[PDB]
Amino acid sequence: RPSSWRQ
Amino acid sequence: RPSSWRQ
Amino acid sequence: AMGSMERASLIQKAKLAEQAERYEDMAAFMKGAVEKGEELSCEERNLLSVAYKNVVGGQRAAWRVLSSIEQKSNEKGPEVREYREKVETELQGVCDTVLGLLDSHLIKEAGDAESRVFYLKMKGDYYRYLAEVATGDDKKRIIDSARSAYQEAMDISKKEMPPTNPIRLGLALNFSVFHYEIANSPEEAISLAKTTFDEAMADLHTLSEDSYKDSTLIMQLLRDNLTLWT
Amino acid sequence: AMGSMERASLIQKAKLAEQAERYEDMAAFMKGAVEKGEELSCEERNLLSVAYKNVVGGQRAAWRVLSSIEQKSNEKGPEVREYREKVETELQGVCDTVLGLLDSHLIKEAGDAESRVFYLKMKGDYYRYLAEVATGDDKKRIIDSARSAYQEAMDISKKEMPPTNPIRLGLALNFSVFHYEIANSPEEAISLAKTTFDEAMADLHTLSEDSYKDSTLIMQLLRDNLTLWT
Ligand SMILES: *Cc1ccc(-n2ccnc2-c2ccccc2)c(C(F)(F)F)c1
Ligand SMILES: *Cc1ccc(-n2ccnc2-c2ccccc2)c(C(F)(F)F)c1
Ligand SMILES: [Ca+2]
Ligand SMILES: [Ca+2]
Ligand SMILES: [Ca+2]
Ligand SMILES: [Ca+2]
Ligand SMILES: [Cl-]
Ligand SMILES: [Cl-]
Repeated sequence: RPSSWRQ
Repeated sequence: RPSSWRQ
Repeated sequence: AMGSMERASLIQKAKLAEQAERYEDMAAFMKGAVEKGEELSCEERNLLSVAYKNVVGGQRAAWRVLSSIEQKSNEKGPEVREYREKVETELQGVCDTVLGLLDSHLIKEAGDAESRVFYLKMKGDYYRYLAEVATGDDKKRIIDSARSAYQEAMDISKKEMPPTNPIRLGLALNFSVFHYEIANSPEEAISLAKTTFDEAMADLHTLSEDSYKDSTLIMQLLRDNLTLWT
Repeated sequence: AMGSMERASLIQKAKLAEQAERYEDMAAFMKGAVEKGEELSCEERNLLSVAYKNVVGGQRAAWRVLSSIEQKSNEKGPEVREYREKVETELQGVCDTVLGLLDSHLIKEAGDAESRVFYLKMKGDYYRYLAEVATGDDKKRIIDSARSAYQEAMDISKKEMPPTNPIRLGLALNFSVFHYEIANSPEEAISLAKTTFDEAMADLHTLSEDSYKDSTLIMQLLRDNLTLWT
């Protein structure tokens, strides 16, 4: 799973 | 804080 | 249920709930604040997004665990499917709640590029989460709803924001994930991530130290995906 | 709300909820299983305890965050106190639910030492969590209810179990924490932890490799507290 926006 | 029982 | 609480108190309690890692409470407070009918400030939009992203993030993680167990069982009784369906219905309910706030009436009142792009990115994200669990006859329409929201946000962001703007970068990051994971378009995902990264790199020279930190943090996520995908 | 679900299905779903880290669901499933009226097996008691310990553990952590913010503010408006009170009332409700399951009717049906000690330890723990937030005129009675439950469990455990038995060790660990944090009796806490550790050490020679691992894990927690306290 790739990264979507996160803090 | 001390440790109570934990897994 | 928050109708009797002052807007300012709801915002204050949302911030306390964040500190306490009580994200369901945080989301309920922010829903109450939205329902006061006033536009949200930049800080308030961030609180709304953090609250619901954490709630739905936990639901998505649980759904993935249960879906994996269910798929291994199909390679017993109805319990795994029943419980996956319970979590799925809850997740869909949260997404519908967020989409309902955006449609009534955050998006239509959002005229500035920063607010409109923010809300359209949210709309794309929550349709994307619905698409992750969709299997019926409206799945193509759910995917197209996500695509349409992301595309409108992209069009505004390219016209109105510099390539380093954090919301423009996060939008492109998430639309790229949509292409890769939802739309079965890995080449589009890779192209978008690459072009976004390169155009941001070329604009970093205009930024202060603090803005540079904000932008490069999100650029690193684009790079992480490019490394995973290529 | 679980009255229409089979006992076995509730247990199965509790295990799935654990894997999915959905501890509120897990606790609701286990409450439903208890309310079927049958005694719980060793594995089922462990599921009940894990579910509620995780639910109340999150509430306690949130309460501590909010209580710290509230105390700094008292060194603004009513919001911090109001929200701390909301979390506190929720926490008290969960503790009351657990204590209600123990009183109706898990403890009275528990005749074997393993089950009775387990439930009395739980009773002490949930009164201890109530004591952590108590400030009114029943606080001394809440503390004494915790003490009485722990003491009865200790008396049974010393008569009926070897000093290395994991439930006996965990009970002593938690009663020691009660002495230190609740009863303002640090010397009693230290004495209990030391005597428990030493008596377990002297009994390790009787154990298999797997039982040795179980017992020494809890002995390490006793040692960690002794290191913190001395
Ligand atoms: C979806 C998204 C993208 C970027 C950001 N973000 C990161 C750092 N700053 C910002 C930001 C600030 C102000 C307005 C919009 C975005 C977010 C975040 F705001 F949630 F952090 C979200
Ligand atoms: C409160 C407590 C103390 C010990 C244990 N524990 C740890 C390892 N095994 C056990 C155990 C097994 C069977 C019956 C009782 C205790 C627990 C735990 F069961 F929750 F793990 C709880
Ligand atoms: Ca008002
Ligand atoms: Ca407006
Ligand atoms: Ca039955
Ligand atoms: Ca019995
Ligand atoms: Cl279910
Ligand atoms: Cl409140």
